[PDB]
Amino acid sequence: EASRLGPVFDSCRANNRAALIGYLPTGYPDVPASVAAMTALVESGCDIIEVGVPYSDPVMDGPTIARATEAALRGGVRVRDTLAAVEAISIAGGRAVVMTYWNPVLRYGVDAFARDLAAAGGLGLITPDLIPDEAQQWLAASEEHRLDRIFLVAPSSTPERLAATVEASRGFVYAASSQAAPELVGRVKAVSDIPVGVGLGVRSRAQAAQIAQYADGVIVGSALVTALTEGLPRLRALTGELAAGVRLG
Amino acid sequence: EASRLGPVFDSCRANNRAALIGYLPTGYPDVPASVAAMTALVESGCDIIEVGVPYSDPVMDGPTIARATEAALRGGVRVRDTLAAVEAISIAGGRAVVMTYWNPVLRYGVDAFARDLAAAGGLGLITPDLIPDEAQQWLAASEEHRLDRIFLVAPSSTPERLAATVEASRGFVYAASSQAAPELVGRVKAVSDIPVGVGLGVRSRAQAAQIAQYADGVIVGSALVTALTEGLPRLRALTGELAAGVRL
Amino acid sequence: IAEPTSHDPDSGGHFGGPSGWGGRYVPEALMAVIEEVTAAYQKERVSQDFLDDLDRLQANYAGRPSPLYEATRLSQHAGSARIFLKREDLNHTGSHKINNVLGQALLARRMGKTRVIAETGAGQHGVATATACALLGLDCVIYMGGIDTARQALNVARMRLLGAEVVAVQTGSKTLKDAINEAFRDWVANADNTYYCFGTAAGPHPFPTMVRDFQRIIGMEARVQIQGQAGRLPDAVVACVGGGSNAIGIFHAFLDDPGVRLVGFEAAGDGVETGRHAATFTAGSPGAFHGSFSYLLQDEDGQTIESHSISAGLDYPGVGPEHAWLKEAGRVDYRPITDSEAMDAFGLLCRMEGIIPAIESAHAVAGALKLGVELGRGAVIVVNLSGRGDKDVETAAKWFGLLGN
Amino acid sequence: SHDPDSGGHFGGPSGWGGRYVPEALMAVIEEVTAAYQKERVSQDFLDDLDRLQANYAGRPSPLYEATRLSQHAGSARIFLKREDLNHTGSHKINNVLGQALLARRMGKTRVIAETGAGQHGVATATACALLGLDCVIYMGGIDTARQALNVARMRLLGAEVVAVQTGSKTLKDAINEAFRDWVANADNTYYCFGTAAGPHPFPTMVRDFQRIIGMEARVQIQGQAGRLPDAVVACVGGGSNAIGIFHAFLDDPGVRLVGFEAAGDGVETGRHAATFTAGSPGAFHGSFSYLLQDEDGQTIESHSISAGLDYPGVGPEHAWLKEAGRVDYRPITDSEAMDAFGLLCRMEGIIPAIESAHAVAGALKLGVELGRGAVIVVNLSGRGDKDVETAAKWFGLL
Repeated sequence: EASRLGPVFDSCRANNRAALIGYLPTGYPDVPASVAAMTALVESGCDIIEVGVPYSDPVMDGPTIARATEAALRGGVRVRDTLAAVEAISIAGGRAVVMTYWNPVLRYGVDAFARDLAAAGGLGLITPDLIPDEAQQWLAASEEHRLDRIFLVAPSSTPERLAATVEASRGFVYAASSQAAPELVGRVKAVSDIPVGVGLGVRSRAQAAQIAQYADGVIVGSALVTALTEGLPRLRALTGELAAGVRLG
Repeated sequence: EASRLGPVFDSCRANNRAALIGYLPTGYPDVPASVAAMTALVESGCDIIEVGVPYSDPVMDGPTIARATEAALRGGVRVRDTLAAVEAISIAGGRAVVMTYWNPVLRYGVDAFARDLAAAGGLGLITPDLIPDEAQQWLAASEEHRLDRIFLVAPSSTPERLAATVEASRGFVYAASSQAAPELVGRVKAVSDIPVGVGLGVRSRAQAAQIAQYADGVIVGSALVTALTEGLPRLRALTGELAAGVRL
Repeated sequence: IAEPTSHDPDSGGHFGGPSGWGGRYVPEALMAVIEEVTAAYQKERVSQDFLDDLDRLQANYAGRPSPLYEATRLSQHAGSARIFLKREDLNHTGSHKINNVLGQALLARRMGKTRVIAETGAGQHGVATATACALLGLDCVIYMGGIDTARQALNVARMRLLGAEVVAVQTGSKTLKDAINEAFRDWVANADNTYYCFGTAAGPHPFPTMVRDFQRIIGMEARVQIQGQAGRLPDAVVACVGGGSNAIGIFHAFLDDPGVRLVGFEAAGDGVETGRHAATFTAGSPGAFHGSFSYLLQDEDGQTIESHSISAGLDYPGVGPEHAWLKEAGRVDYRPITDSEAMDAFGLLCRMEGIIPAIESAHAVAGALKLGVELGRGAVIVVNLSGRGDKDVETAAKWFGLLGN
Repeated sequence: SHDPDSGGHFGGPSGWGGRYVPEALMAVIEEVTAAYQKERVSQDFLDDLDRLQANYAGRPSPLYEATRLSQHAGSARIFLKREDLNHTGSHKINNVLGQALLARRMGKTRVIAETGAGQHGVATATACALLGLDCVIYMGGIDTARQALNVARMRLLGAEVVAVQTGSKTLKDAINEAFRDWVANADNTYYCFGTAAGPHPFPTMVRDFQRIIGMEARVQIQGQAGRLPDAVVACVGGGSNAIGIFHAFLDDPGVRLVGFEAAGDGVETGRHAATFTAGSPGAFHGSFSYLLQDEDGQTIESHSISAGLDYPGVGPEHAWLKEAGRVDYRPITDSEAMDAFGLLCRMEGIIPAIESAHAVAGALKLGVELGRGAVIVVNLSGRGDKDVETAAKWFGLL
């Protein structure tokens, strides 16, 4: 059976481009403004929106996203506001997945969160601190409620672990990172036809274009947050530049 | 063979009184002023003068004397200044003994110090931190240079140690301290006929009279230094009161 | 000798079944280095030459065994029970943490790693790690929150005298949280030459098991000593619980003694009803935190609640997963002790026995006094005295009005 | 054989030691001496002390071969005897446990003691709390005003602390006030003297309580190294830690014994505490020994970056051993001590007392002298937690 995000990538590869995948955290700079920001990403040409659930103890995150998530939490942001942002994105004709650390999902109830994300129009979950080894409950919830499940791979991932991570993913596999990124994408292609999204601190049209030569999706987050902090117009302009970068034809 | 201070205590007990024994430290507030004060003690009626050698670590002394010896050391007082003080007292017709902690004596040389104290007219040594147990060199030099040796006893002294300390003493024994002084004195009395001097921080005429009732010598130190600090004329006056106290 | 594996987790790090407590709730970016360390430790923990090396440093350098001291002058305050103090306060560096960093620094060297990193709150684990690194000639980098570094000038200075670099983290809240974040990032970038010295019996597998293994010695020694002095096994063995290393270390040797009660004492701060506490078991619930599934203090969304205690070392919103298992299994009871109960016990131990304990350790003493009343006259209670209180003299002096204003 | 005569004299007619004290103190000094003579041969006393040493103080302390120092010591083998690991952080615990037990056997309910920067006072307060004795520590006012945390330790332990404003307002005058208190309170008070000096019986008693260091060290070095050491060394203030480690080796004729004393800015500068190197014989605090004194015999002000080695006297048993040719005493400067402090931190992760760092510095020099493979046992008398701030200023880490 087909992934939820499969048709977006099928459609992108038919237009000789990569999908633009845009991250923003719920509640930055507050809940309404973040929703207006995520809506604007859909209007400016983001194929997929990663809706970030701010978390008190993020391990993976650089300063830009960390300062933003801390601000979001100071503002009183709730996990259910992420579900509201997903509804809004779906209403605007966008395609939304949720990116979250695992404890909020555990606290919610894993089956419950998958049910409520699906009901909100969410298409999947990105799990940066959930590896397949701990993902039994999530895989059952993912199958039950038809959600894509995007695990991460890294340059240091062993052959055995790259294979298991790719085999357990649905929709795309997130290749998080000079020549490290194409080599990693190459290693994924050797064992699977699954779409690979690449994150690489993308800040410009030229960087998006480089990544779009070898990857199925170009993931961007920090630079969107930096843009949003300036204002909504700046975010629109950057997204347009990035959308032109993902197109090769 | 009799003691050097022997005839002073004879003369006192013949005149129906205790000896007035006055202490001052050399160099307080400077050397010349200290000597003039000791000279004024002789002129005001002190029977025996105790010339104090200032020492950096005087454990038996209270704060009045300690602060004065501290001041004297800050002013550069030397052990030789004490020997000059003894000489001036002797020429003025007075009776001087030296009170000193033992290390200055060791540094001088025990025999040499005894020699030079004898040559200055000095009649004895009072040794607040020399017990008979360590006094072998002192006993030899004492006999050789004909100086009296005034050891201290205390309320706490055992009968054995009191007897040994009194036995090793010549001239007088210093009983240093409720009813503790007269009992201490009484215990010396029950084993020897050596004169006894009593220090009880005497401040006044009435206090000195109270002590001359049982003791052969009334020792006064702290009050003399406090009087001197006020002025030489206050010292003379106080010394006159204490001399009138011992004749009662 | 390689000690038995009956209480060990599965190969995934799980206690109590293949999806129970512990595990590895970490990013795939950390898994290469986590697996390298895991394979290294599996080899070395059954190597007699590794255990001889560690034993030799434990004996001659650190001063093991630590003695067991019957604090007879506490008895009247513990219902006439008998309180025996396992004296980790006398170890080199002044706590049980030295046991851990000796093991890990030896392991780092066995792995060919030239550099060790770690993080610290008030400074104890930072000083311990820098100590072991100076010993073994390893380059040492300690990450420490900007707010902690400005407040701990002498611990930073200790670390630097020991040859370590101290990196003051000035981003975010400038606390422990931010230092952990920088340490984990350094590890990933420098994995080829760098070993990460975990501070407690928590984190992803293999750290809860490894740290506990290096602390097992406490309980091993104590079980022999108490039978020596009391003539029998104790009625209870107790310890304070932060992440859980000292507690698990003293408990382990008593696990199969079913007559021995095991009690861990956690920081209740101003009181468990006040929301200013670190009473993970008493007020927290199951969740993933810092690499393991265990108990934590968390709000209705799963966000970490900020904890408070008068002691730095117990001021932790989580707990090691092995403790979670032992709680679920009914084997160990976990109980709250307030700032005030701890400080009263600190003061008492000073006056009665002349031992100035760590404020952390004072939570266990306070606990032990209460358990003494429960169990009554003649009951035999072993208490882990996890550290000395030199570091706490200023806090205690302010508490008891000894510094004026 | 190494003991003094009944009056406290070592070496016959040279007369090291003795009792150069006022008669006012002799009743109580004879009382302690009699009690020490009875208890030193009583099996109950020695058992009680051995039990406290093991279970309470953490004895034996280990002997650690500091292999990372070796390259800095001519490739000699430096073994550190780890008194830094005792309860309270130094060798002083050995002395106070013994004296405190004695005080309780004597029926005394109150213990007094003097302290400089606070180490002996903390140790004494510790033993008194353990044993239920009332404790009063005398400390010079210059010291209390800059050791606020050590005062607080003492108070936490239940001791009273008296700031002394008489004389210099430092160690020697706290000592002076403690002797005055003992006189007035001798019926119920025991004076816990803090080093191997003072009138008999203290040099001998303090030494006997510190002998355990050397007895352990002798056994441990033979065990680890296979032979007696080439040298045993220690820092020397009043002399307690040094005499404790040396004693067990006095009759081993191939074992060199070296005591290192504080040279401050240097012996030729006048700012030192080099009692044997620059002092001379004299009576001080009840003992005929070497003393820093001027030419009338007044006590000279001493200086060291280390407050523990800043005592103008030295114990009479060391004066005897110097005269016999058995022990050599050598100066170590502030600079040498601090370089050794840093090196020990960096090389072994051991933060030594600055006192103890004088010994380590001396061992590094002795290693270069004796050569590769020589075995040097060093008494590491204390931990350096108390000295971190001083060391941090020295190295510009603040």
